[PDB]
Amino acid sequence: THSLHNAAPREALTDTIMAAKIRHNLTFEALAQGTGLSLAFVTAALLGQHALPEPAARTVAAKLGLDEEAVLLLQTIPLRGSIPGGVPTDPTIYRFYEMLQVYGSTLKALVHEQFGDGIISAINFKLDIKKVADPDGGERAVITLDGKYLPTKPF
Amino acid sequence: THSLHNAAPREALTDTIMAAKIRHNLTFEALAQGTGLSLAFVTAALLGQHALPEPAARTVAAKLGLDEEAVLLLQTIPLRGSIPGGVPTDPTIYRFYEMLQVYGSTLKALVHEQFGDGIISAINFKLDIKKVADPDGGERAVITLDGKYLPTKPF
Amino acid sequence: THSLHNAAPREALTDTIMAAKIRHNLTFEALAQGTGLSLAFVTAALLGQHALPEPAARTVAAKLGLDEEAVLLLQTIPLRGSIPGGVPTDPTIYRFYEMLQVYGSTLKALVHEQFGDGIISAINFKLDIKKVADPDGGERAVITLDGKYLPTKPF
Amino acid sequence: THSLHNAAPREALTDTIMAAKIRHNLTFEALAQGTGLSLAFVTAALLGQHALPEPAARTVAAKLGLDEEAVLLLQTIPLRGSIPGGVPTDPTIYRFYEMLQVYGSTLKALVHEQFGDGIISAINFKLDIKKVADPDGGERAVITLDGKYLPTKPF
Amino acid sequence: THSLHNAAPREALTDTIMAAKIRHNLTFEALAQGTGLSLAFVTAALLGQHALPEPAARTVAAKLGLDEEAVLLLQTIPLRGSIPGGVPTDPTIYRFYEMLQVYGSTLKALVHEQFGDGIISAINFKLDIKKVADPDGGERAVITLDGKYLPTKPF
Amino acid sequence: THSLHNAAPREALTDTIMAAKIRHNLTFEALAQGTGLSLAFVTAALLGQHALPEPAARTVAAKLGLDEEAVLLLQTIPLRGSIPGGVPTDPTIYRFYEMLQVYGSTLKALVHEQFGDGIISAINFKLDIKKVADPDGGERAVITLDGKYLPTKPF
Amino acid sequence: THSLHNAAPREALTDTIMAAKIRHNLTFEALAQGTGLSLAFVTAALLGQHALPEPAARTVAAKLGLDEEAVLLLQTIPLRGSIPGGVPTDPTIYRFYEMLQVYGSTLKALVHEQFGDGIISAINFKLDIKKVADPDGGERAVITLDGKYLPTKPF
Amino acid sequence: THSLHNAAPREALTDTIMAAKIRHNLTFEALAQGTGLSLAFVTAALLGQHALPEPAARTVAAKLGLDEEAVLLLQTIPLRGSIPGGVPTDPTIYRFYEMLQVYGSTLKALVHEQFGDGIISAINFKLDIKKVADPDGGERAVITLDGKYLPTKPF
Amino acid sequence: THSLHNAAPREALTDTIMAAKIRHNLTFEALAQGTGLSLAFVTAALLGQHALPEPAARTVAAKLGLDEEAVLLLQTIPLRGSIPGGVPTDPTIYRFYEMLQVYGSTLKALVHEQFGDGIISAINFKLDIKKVADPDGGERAVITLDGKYLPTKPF
Amino acid sequence: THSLHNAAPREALTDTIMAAKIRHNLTFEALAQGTGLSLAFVTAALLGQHALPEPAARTVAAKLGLDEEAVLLLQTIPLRGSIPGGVPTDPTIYRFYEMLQVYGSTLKALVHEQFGDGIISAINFKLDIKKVADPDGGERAVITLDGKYLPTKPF
Ligand SMILES: [Cl-]
Ligand SMILES: [Cl-]
Ligand SMILES: [Cl-]
Ligand SMILES: [Cl-]
Ligand SMILES: [Cl-]
Ligand SMILES: [Cl-]
Ligand SMILES: [Cl-]
Ligand SMILES: [Cl-]
Ligand SMILES: [Cl-]
Ligand SMILES: [Cl-]
Repeated sequence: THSLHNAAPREALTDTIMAAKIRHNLTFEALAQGTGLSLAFVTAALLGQHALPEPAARTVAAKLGLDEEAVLLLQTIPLRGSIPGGVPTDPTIYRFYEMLQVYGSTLKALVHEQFGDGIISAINFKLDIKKVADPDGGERAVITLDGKYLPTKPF
Repeated sequence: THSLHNAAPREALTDTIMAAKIRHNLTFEALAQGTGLSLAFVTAALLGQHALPEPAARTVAAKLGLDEEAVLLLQTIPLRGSIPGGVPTDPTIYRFYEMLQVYGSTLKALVHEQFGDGIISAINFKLDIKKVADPDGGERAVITLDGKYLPTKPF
Repeated sequence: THSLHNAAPREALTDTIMAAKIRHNLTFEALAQGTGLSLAFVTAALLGQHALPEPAARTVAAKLGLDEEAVLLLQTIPLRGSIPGGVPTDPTIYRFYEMLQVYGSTLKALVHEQFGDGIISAINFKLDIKKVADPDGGERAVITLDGKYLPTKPF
Repeated sequence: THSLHNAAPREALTDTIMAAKIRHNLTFEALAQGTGLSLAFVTAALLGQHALPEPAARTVAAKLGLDEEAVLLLQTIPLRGSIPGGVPTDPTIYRFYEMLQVYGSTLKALVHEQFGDGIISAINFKLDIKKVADPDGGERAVITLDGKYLPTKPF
Repeated sequence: THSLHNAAPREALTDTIMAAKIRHNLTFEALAQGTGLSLAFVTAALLGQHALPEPAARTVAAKLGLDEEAVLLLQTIPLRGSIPGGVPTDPTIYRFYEMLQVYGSTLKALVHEQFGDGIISAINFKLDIKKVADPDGGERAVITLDGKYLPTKPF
Repeated sequence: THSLHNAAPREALTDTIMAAKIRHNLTFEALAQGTGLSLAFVTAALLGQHALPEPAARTVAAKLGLDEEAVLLLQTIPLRGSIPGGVPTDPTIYRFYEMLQVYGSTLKALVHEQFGDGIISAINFKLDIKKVADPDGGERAVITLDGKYLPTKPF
Repeated sequence: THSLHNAAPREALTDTIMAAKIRHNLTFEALAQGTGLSLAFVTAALLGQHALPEPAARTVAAKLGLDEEAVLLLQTIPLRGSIPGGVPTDPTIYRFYEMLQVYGSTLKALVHEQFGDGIISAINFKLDIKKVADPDGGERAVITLDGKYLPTKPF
Repeated sequence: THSLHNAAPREALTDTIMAAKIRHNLTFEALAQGTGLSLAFVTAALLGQHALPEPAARTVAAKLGLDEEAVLLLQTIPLRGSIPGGVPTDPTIYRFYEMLQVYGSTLKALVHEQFGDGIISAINFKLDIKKVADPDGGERAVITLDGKYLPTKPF
Repeated sequence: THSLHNAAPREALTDTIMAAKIRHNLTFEALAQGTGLSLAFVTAALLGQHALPEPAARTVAAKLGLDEEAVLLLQTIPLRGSIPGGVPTDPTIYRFYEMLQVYGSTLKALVHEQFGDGIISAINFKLDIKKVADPDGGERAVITLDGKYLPTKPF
Repeated sequence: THSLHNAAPREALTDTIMAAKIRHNLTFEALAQGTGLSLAFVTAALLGQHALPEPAARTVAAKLGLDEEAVLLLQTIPLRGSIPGGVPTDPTIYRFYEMLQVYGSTLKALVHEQFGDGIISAINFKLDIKKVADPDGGERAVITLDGKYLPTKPF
């Protein structure tokens, strides 16, 4: 399928997609329903980080009232990267960067202990966010990272 | 409780802990047994990212045959940061950084939609790594991030 | 609530809000009057770092004569970050950066001493600037940082 | 008075001071008693960010059992800078950096409105940390920045 | 007085001021003449680094034929910073950066010796450049930095 | 003359010179006295930024009691650079960096207006710091930069 | 198997391995012989980028005459990353960086055209360098990258 | 032949080439047919990294229906560099960067042993991507780097 | 003469000059004839790095058919810097950067040995590139750097 | 021939060779005499940037009275890079960095005009420095860069 070499074309669509989302007062849950795909995937595709299959591109473009160029651009493989500069300053995103700072060594250590030499894939990967109640009062986020284990074996 | 201003004292302890861990053929699962704490927490403390309560610090130092200077240093608040330079190069750790790069915009968007203005905490936070079988043959990692939702409320 | 993925929409609004503020010869204290919120909060929201509740958004848009697009953008959750590049060059802002450079270690030491292992929140946080007279002649600024203590508790 | 051109001599002194503090189980509040100086100043001086007058240098060296070369090194004007790289990774220190990221524009705007063109000094400056109770249960930190206003006037 | 939150408005004004300056074949000496202010101040203000009082702002705007948004923009407190990126590449500007690279240690050492612990202010500051003859034939620049000494006193 | 290829040899010499300076309780004015050279030059040479002529090198080395290596190292051409990282964090040095940030564009403009296309030299350069009294009470520093104008002429 | 959290221990082993290799006048061809593994793998392991299985670890340590702390370190999973700073300066290594700079966009474009959305793995990956004769007189290197195609499929 | 000083003119041409490529649903293999050049070269030229000879430039411009300015721009030598910032974030491109990070030291060591002191050229260089089947199911990419060995010989 | 504070005005002129150069099939050798200046100087001036004498500015703009706003801009002293970011990615430019990396220490050593303490000027400087035949077949570039020696003499 | 993976071994050798050169009061001209190689090559090799053939290594080790470890280390292929950080701060080296900043674009333009698409090699490269008198008094350096033209030819 067709791929994009830079991020500028998908950044403009995301600014157009978000404009329609705010003006029509739509949610990402509403946009992803009837597409057959997960919430995290469809939202990422709208933010220019994934390619939508052709039916989902038409389903989302109908809800937002998007052009036919918008349906074509939503199906293209993007140049991924959502944090300009690599390190964010926005507090909501930074907390996930901070988690990586404290538990980065720990994740590597436990992956090599429980799985072995290799990586936990970010491509053969599924992401899910779930809202749960805190037994001590309040709400909690339970973000799940599901990656296939790729071993590094000697050659 | 006592805090450390630099990371050098805990880096020396971590290099001593790792040397003992290899010579005694110990696992992080074996070091965490009988401490009452989760694997991710105890491992992070050994890697210089957390302070262990005095009972847990004494259990791991006994298994590793460490001095009493090791149990006291294990109980001090460290200067956190496990990734030198913020951005990793090691493939095992980098994959988690890549997850942040693609789904950073997606995580913020869905947190503000499902929770509202605020953050998902990295302090009121739990980490878990679980090994599961992949239906297509092979293994998968199910990393769970459980953080408290802290709202941004007007003042 | 609706969230913004980039800063460009709120940076344009800030230029429009500030242009109206100068043209109406208004102060941030006058714009903050009758909103129920603190001066530091409303000013930050006008500069694109916070979301205003709708009654406060309508009071400021009425004083400045802004359209209904402006009240909607003022209520959206922004992508926070007011210093482009993280490190300021403007002397007024840098002095606050310099305070962090000298007393950064000192703040951590005393936070861990008086409170314990954890953080002083920047989300459960209040800011106040007060003008007081200097006894050697002149005036002084008394900026107050009021943050909730979040402990790091083992898991 | 004598100044140091690099930070290495004072970093070694701080590492010995912290070692003595941990082994004898002393407090920064205990170390600052009988010096006549504030907690924030003496703590910064022990962390290599300020020069102590000789009575304070001798009082702290007696409590920690330091040699005469430590009393002399505590009195020299240091090369200030406590956060290596300018941007911290430790969560406790970062929260103060995050405050600067959100309210940096706000602090400058309100300084120019309440005071005028100029700066709030970091040299004619006092710092204070106070522990207070949160009405929702728990504790809060009340950090105070007290700086002299220096105006920028035409010449 | 009114302050600006970003540098973009003053960068555009500087581009118009410089364009008008070339077309009218005027000097910074001619533009600053009859304003009562020093050459370094008015030139810095025209380059977006200072606020002009309205009598000075109108005399310079009349000479260049600037619009009425420019006279108001010339009177606002800007977001200071004239070297994009902090370190210049242009040889004329770099030479002053290089002077700092070699004599930075010397300036700190001699200020603490001749004045004491503290700084030489950059806000309570006057700048002047004077052309003088070189005894071996040719010209020399005599740049004068006149800053108030602010001491660092214990608190 | 003999040159040094790295900065490590002169960085070690500077630390010994500064330690010796404190133990003899000498000032940079006392060390430069009877050398025939200016205070700023001799101070810079001791701080590893300049080469001393042998008569001056012996006069200063006798006062500090330096080895015979220091006498040769003081006469060798060093690898210049006194601010590690290019941008200082120490407040005393930064104020001079801030002067460069505000008046960098202004200095280039006035150099090209009063002198023409070219630079103000940092090699054919003289530096002097003088203490003067402030009519508003207090003291002031009058730092003078005297550089020869090198024109850029077509080739 | 045991993994390392930092690179410092393997860099010391690598310099000792290289010291022994030069001192004993050994080749990388000889060190990889009798291990059953490819030249590219064993050489990478000696440079701290891979873990050797114990039979290979003893054959290489016997040829260099290394202790038992070396065979244990040679079998540990390292913290990978051979170019300090990410970008090399040595011309031999840089030429490979330049290949990435020119053909980076082309590799992404052709991978998405010939394979589809996804990546070419660097973990399920083999490297080979082969010397072949250049028909224009001279020699050529034929470096082969053999990576598994991992698709990004919707979830 | 004509050279370009910046990448913007070729970046716009690449944006037009890609837009036309999507609308006619053409492949890079289809664009390269009948030009006599390799797939990797022609794709690189369209992505702004190479100059096309006039016959190839016209065959590709006819297929996309481009004007004569596009055929002239396709023949100019560009300012090479396809990864903005040197280090990519897109997963597909980063995998090749990671290959460089792990085997960079290995490539240099083995190049000096098998070839000698010198480089493997990135200019006298050919690139090829080949799709082959993975015996354990799936597909694999076989990217081949063919560079001339240039020795560094004394002068 | 008139100076520019930013590079943006001259970057647009360079883009127009290059477009006219390509459209008229002109060379830098043809543009530099009849100005009396060297090829390297005029070419640099067209690329925004030098100010052209007023007669030369008219001839080059006449040859390219540019308006007079361009020759007026061609006579302005620019903000120099032709490599955005300091380090190039284009291979042709990088090779000259690589020369600096290998022989930078060597140039300083030999300059201080043959000339003495000081610099080789980049302002009192001439550049020439000459095409010569390689005795072993092929062509060679002989770039000549002619800089005045400026001594560092004590003051 | 043996290659080095890091620069530390050659940095130590360079410090001993330079010490011996001063202690024997020798010049780089004297050390290069009787080696058959050019001044720039032998000087670069002593500064850790080139490998000397063993006859040249033995004449230089004999003149400086070095052990056998020096003769072996001078013949090893180093990890090249003489400017730590890529960008120098020492004025003598920076002037050559500044030359590249101004004339970088000009060199690429004239190389593509006089030679064509390709590079001027830094491996098939000669460096020479010659001292000439300035006609109006003073001395000049005439640095000559002699690089082979390597064309980029389509494949
Ligand atoms: Cl992956
Ligand atoms: Cl948090
Ligand atoms: Cl927080
Ligand atoms: Cl201040
Ligand atoms: Cl100041
Ligand atoms: Cl100079
Ligand atoms: Cl992979
Ligand atoms: Cl090459
Ligand atoms: Cl110069
Ligand atoms: Cl080359």
